[PDB]
Amino acid sequence: ASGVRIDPTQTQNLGVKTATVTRGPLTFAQSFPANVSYNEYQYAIVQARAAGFIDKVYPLTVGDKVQKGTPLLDLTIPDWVEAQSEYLLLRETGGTATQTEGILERLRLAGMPEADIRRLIATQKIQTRFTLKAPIDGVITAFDLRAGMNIAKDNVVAKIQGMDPVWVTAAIPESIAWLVKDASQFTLTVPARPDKTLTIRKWTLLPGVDAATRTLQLRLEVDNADEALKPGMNAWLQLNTASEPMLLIPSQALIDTGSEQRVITVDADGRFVPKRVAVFQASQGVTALRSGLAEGEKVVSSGLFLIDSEANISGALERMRS
Amino acid sequence: ASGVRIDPTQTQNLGVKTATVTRGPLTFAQSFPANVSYNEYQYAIVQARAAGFIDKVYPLTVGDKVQKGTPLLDLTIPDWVEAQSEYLLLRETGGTATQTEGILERLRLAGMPEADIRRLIATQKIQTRFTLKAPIDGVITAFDLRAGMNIAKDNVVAKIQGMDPVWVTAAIPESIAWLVKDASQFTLTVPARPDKTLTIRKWTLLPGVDAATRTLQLRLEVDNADEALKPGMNAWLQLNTASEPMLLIPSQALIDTGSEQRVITVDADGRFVPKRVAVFQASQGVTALRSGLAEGEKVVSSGLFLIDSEANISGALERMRS
Amino acid sequence: WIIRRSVANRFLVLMGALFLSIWGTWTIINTPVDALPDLSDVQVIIKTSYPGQAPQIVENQVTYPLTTTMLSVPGAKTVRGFSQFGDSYVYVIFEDGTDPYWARSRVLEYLNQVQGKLPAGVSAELGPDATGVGWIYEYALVDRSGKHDLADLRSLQDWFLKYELKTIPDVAEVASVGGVVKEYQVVIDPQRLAQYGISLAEVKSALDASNQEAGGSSIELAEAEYMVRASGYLQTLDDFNHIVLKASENGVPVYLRDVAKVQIGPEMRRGIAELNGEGEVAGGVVILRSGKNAREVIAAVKDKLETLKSSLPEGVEIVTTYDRSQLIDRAIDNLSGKLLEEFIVVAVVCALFLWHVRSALVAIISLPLGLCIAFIVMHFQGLNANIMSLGGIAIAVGAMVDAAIVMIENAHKRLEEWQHQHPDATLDNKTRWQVITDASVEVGPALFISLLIITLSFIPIFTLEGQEGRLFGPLAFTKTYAMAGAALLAIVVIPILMGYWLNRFLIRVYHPLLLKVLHWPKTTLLVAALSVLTVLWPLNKVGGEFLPQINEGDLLYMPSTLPGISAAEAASMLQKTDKLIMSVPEVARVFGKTGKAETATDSAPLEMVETTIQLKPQEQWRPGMTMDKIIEELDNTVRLPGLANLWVPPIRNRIDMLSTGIKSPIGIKVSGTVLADIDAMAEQIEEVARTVPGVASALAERLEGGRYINVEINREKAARYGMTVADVQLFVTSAVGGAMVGETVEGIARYPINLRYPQSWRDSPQALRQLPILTPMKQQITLADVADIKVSTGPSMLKTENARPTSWIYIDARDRDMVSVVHDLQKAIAEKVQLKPGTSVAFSGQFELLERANHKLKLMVPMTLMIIFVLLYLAFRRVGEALLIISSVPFALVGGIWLLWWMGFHLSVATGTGFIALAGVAAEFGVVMLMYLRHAIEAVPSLNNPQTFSEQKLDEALYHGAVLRVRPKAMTVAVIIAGLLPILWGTGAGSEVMSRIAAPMIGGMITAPLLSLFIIPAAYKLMWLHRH
Ligand SMILES: [Cu+2]
Ligand SMILES: [Cu+2]
Repeated sequence: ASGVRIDPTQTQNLGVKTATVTRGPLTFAQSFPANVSYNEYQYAIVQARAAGFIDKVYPLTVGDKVQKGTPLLDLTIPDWVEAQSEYLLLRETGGTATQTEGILERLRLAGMPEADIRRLIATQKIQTRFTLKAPIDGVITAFDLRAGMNIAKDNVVAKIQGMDPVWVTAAIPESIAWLVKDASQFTLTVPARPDKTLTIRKWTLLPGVDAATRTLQLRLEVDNADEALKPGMNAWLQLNTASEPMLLIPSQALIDTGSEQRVITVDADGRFVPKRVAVFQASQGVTALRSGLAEGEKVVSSGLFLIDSEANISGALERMRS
Repeated sequence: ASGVRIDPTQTQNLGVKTATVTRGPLTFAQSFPANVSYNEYQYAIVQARAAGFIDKVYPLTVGDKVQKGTPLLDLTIPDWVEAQSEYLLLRETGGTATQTEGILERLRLAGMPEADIRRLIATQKIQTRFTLKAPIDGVITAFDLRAGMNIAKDNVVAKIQGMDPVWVTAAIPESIAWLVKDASQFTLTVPARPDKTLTIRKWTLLPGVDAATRTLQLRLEVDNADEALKPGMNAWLQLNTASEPMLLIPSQALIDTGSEQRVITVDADGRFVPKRVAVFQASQGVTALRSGLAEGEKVVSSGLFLIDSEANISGALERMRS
Repeated sequence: WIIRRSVANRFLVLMGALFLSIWGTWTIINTPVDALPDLSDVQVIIKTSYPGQAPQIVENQVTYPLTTTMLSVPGAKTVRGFSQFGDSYVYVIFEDGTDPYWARSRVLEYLNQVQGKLPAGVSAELGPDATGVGWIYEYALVDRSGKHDLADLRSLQDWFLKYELKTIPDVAEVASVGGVVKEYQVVIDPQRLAQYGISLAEVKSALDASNQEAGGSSIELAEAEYMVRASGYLQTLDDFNHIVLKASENGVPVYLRDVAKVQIGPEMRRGIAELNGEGEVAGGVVILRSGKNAREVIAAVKDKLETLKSSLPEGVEIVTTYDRSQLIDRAIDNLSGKLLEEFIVVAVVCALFLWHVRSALVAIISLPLGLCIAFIVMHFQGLNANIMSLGGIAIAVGAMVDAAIVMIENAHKRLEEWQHQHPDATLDNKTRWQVITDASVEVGPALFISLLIITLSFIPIFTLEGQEGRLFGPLAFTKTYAMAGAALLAIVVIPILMGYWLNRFLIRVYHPLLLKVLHWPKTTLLVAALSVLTVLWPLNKVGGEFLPQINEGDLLYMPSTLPGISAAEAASMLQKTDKLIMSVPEVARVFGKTGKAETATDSAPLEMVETTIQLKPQEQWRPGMTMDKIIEELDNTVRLPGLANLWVPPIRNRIDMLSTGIKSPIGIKVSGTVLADIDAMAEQIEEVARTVPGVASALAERLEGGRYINVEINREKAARYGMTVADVQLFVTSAVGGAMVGETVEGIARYPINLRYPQSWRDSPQALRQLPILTPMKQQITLADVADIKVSTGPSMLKTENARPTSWIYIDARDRDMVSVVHDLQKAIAEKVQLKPGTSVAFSGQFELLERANHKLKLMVPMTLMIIFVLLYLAFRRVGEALLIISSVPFALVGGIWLLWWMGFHLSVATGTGFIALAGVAAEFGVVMLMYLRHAIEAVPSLNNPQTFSEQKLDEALYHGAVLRVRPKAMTVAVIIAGLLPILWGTGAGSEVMSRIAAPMIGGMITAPLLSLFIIPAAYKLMWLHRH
């Protein structure tokens, strides 16, 4: 028989770090893994406008960089022989302006380039030996045709991808999306050339996130006159920016079990009392919160109060009340 | 007299919190991973309705996004010349209005786009320059047709697929399927942008249980009218599933010893009496019982162990079993 | 005999005496001061941490074969067995005469063998060179400033204090108790594992190699050594966040940050520690080695703490929780007081009968030098001793007088008889020199040998084994020092001092009484036999006890509960009961700690919690509250359901726990060959151990009540997904569980780095059923798909004494006597508890120590006689007288009992030694009887008589023997009795046991003299009537 009572709810009065919640920004500092490649808007695949046979192939090959108008190969297109003859004859015996303008345009449709047409009108000699020239200056990345061989309409005579304004794509992790959505300035830097560190201010963020790594893409239309920064170099895209000022507390003060997450706060006096809270995203050791606490309140700085070995987070917390 | 009593001023020093019996549904809760696949109901693949070659290829490539009616290629189709050349021949020379529709339909059947054909009726001159618009509003893929090329009937100009009512398929292990009943309800989360609250339009449990990964398929069409959920991004779906109504006490109060499974009923006066019970299922934080306790009875949920210890030692746990 | 020479040499004894003084005054200053006899048996321990699998197999292979491999190697008293889930503790305890360190070395050979068997990363760690009794000075680190917390204090104590202390010589190991281990946790979201397609094992195998420094050879530049290093050790958080898991040609890598969040949390806590029923703190505890000095180390600690009471960071504060100094010094400041009260009382007794001040000084001097001649050899002894030595000289100093006084009294009378003839005018040197020396030669061999008799008749006690052996042994060799030292000193002192410088009504009452005893003497001898039957009745119903429950400045609390309680709960009930203890207004602090601390010594189940409870100064308690009285306001206050309560002295507690286990005063064992059988036959022993009004509380421990959540893995279901058992188990150890993988070596310190899913996927069995697992073939099934998991109940903590299962039952009873409570139990235990085929009901604990003690005393009384009986044929020669003294003795003991009953004591072992003592002095006082009876007769009056028979001459010589005794008798029976009275009362720090021994002496030493005043004298005549 003993009426002496006591308080069951566990108490702490020697070893408590009180941290105060603050309306502040999230400080990010991340350099991203990026690399360069040919400007895909400068993409040219030259193939024969019609069937034929190849006479000579010019001293080019994959890897070599060509300049526009560069002789690629000399081929024989026999397809338009009969078609040009109709023209040549119509010129030899009158032929009306409409008659010629016709045959000569049905010839453009037949395939023969307006250029090879002109060199026909002039020479008057039918055109059988044509020559392919590189449409744009860039790096040859394909060459399906070599001498002593025939040619068809699908054979790729040469793929030539430019790089005057060299491209570069970086890989930012899915998680950061909400921040990079609106970004100010990325500071690009490639190992190859440390002297060419361009302050990047404009870019585009592709809508796809390479599922293989879960990183969203973004390119940079950067200049390349000296063509010194070549396609195939591991580049780095640095970053550092604040956020939409949102109330935040030290991550260490967040008791985060799977699903429901919580934090424990000290009232006006000293007693403990937990509060269910939604988390936004962490950064540099501090977590941002969506709702659950008002700025100013005092949260306990450590979730080091629940014994490990699977001591019920749910359970141990309910002991701190009633 | 079954059960056993304890000095209140001891159970008052122990805390001994109590929870009452309820009958109703147990709310199953689980989460699953999910990709943000493109919406495959918006699948478009452009192909030239006739042969020819390319004149111009606008600045696009696999990765970029394109809107409704974007300029893609500028090709010259030569198959439809005679059609027009013979058409205008009759249009300018009176020509039967019944005959005019004949040849004009002979074009549709040939393939000529019903719009490019209208460009013909508006101005009576042959058509040779065709601009391929982007059939819908979406993202590009496998864009494998470039400048200096000859386009064919199967050369896929551009495979543009959409990402509005964007899809999100979630994976579910085979031996869990039952956690998915029509009467369910889901709420997805996306770490990429935890700032946006996603709304689900329609969900359907695909009848095809993926073979590669022994999982069920659960497609989810969700509003993305601001392009925030990038296809490929990760997504955590959490489902809730009601259950055939049982009796439910907090799991924090059911004591299982493998052999039997018991709880500790409390009396009007307060005679703690153990009571054998048959468990049915548990999750989320509470557990159900196919039978055992009468709805309304009071159950101990806090400091239960020491109570059962006293109850075991009090042999009340032995008299019950008999 | 060899006394004539003692007188001859004067300057040597004088010089020697001063030599003894300077030495003695420098030995009481050159000696180690201890608190109590260390009953610590030579104990060897072997802590093994077989991963964290299960008790059963821990007992079958990492334990059992270890317990028996050591039984071979000799010395062991008993092989113990602790098989705790996660930790395997094995004991071999050596006893009695065994070299403490030889034990270790001889054990060590087996050790290396088992080390190879253990899994990787685990060692058998040899036990602290000390014992549980190393329990010396404990302290808790508190910070009500918030500047720091437990995690900060634990790291503050394991990397500072524990180190600034371990170097203190003789300290053995310093253990850390209660706290939070900074543990780098990595919470893997099973979902991101499936999304990034990374196997759990891939994460670990990646993590494993992501932390380590690599060195490089000395490259030569500028003709000087250049040593190349390689950044590796994890330090920043990102270093964890940037563990490489995979990467494609693209250059885009997959780190760890995107597979899991890495939070810093607490490590699986071993045992909790709490303070003042409000809050929990970091704790430290020093552990004195072997039987080194307890005081020396303690004090050596204090100033070292003061050296740090400034080097400590703002906010922290070292609040002591338990210190033996507050007891040892409380037990010494009491014994010093007794030795003083003795001296002065002996100085006021000598001045009562003896008139001169000069003559009273001889009784004095015999004491200080008596001490000097004691301390001298005390410091030479090899076994060390302890406090007991002080109580011994308290009984030795008394004997000093009997050897001092009888001889000095023989001087006052030998001078008187020389004055009846000589004038009182000239006290020349020649006349004042023969009278003195004459008195010394008479009593010389007469009493000198007598002491050799009393000492030897007390010798056997030295033969006591182990604990009680080196316990009462001290008090045994101490008596010899002063006493037997006086037989060489006090004899040569009195004469030197005597030669360098209400008393009528006292001898009245006595003489007229002898008229009746010499009348029909045979019957007077017969009435003496009457007394024995009146002493037999008082015997019974006083039970007894191994030893008085010596109450100390604190007390240990032991609450035992049913099998397996969750650490969360078993740390709440603790922090609860603490709040309760503080309710009483006499308790100072309350350092409550459940479960083991960081020491191979304390092996405590979370089930129970040993809390240190320091109570306020006795000069501050409530008006009417004593130790036994306060305990009640505790056992009836601190009350929780299912918690059986028990209270015990902390020191006595530890020792019993180390020596035989138990340490609930009463212990009941039960050997088992069937797990279910043992606990069964042991369980009922608890429900009948309460049915006794003498018992307060009791708790019977079950051997198998632990609850399991089995995961019976299915081989066939596994291959289905292409997983070997090993593969799936990975998800049980560091996915559902959370075993370590590595450590962040932070300079001086190191912390663990565990790995597992968040808690959600491991809430309940159902959670483990839906536990999401990622196959090696990138399939994503659930743990239920490769195994069924059911909950069951089995072994919780396998215990194997003698490598053979045996359990004990704890019992509290401090409201009765420790004999009637252990007897009644033994009576009932076999009245309604029928025995199963396999069981060994062994009453252990404080009663097992009782059996041994009483066997030594019963084997001491017969062989007391042989030394006693033979030494009667040496000094007296007479054969009949020997049968008179050996039959004289029983009466002295007869009285000793009656005093114990009245005052209110019990039959203890401390009392028994005193009882042996009573005979020894009563055997000497019976000798100074036979002497005056064999001297007076042959001196002058009788010789003319014995030729025939007569009644007058016999009447006169007996009236003379009565006078020649009164003075020596009175003095003797005065000093000793007056000296026994102080300790008699019983109150004082530790005095509870020092009085238990002395009390028996008084009563028996009061009936002995009176019975030697009438009986022994009027008993010689009969034997004379036989030599005719
Ligand atoms: Cu200790
Ligand atoms: Cu204990």
